[PDB]
Amino acid sequence: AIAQQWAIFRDKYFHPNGRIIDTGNSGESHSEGQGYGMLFSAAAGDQAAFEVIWVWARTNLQHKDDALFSWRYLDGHKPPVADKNNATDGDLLIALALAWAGKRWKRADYIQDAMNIYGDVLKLMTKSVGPYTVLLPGAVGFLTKDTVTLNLSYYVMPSLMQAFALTGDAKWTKVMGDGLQIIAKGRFGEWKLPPDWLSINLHTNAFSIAKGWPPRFSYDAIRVPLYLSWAHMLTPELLADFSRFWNHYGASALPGWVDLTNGARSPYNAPPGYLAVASCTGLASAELPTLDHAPDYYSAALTMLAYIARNQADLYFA
Repeated sequence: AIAQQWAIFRDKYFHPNGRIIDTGNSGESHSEGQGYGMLFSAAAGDQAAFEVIWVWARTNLQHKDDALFSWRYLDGHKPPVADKNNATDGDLLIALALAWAGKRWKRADYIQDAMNIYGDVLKLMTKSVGPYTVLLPGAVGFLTKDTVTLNLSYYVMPSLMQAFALTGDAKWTKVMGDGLQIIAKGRFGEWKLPPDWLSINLHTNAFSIAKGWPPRFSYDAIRVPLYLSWAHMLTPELLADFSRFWNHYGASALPGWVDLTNGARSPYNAPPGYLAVASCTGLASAELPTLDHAPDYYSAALTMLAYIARNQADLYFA
């Protein structure tokens, strides 16, 4: 149950000033982490926590000249938020959490906050690429005159759906629909999996695995099947492909990464958060792991996302 799992997450990673901090990377907070804290506390109904997590993120990470968020606060760096680059998944997670909080607690200011973020994602983080409108992963380091790099796991599909519900802007429909087209096509290797990082050539529209990171399905890409399932956008074709992958390795041996150019897998197995995702997307036979057994912060956050997607309590924020 979400409130009980949030209580475990909160005990481990929440601080009274509103910061979410991974105990194993104790000198930083991220926009994605504040977004998770806000999303989980909104889903669990913990308004006292939500309020301080949002105030901390707004005060320390939100930009002056737009509504997006600097990706990291680095303790002891002078100044602590020296890199102003954003991470679009953090922006979209924070916006979704504000939308949920504003609906459940009747707070029009939280709805306005969400709409300000969504407006700037649409304005600053979309680009026309070939026949598509794409969602950029951040302002710096992903777009050149020759190629665009996309992170398909930054298509936080329930957040894009919320943005359309709030605005009625048909461009959100185009971003989502082109995203599904890109995900269908940008799959690689013997398992036909999406990469952590995709490249589209701006002069030819050819798709490839992006240079600059190992050519893997791993810690980013494993969100993709989760967001597609959660948003009811996972096609039969794709569900069958993910199911074949999970069941080849089995619940006891899911890989932490798979190389999409040669099929090599990590020697070690994935954390329980991957099992949570697989259980929602075709693994035989699907109950969710609990956070008291989480080996690390990454796994705990991914497992919580799976609890929210499963929505056993059948809550809908409106």
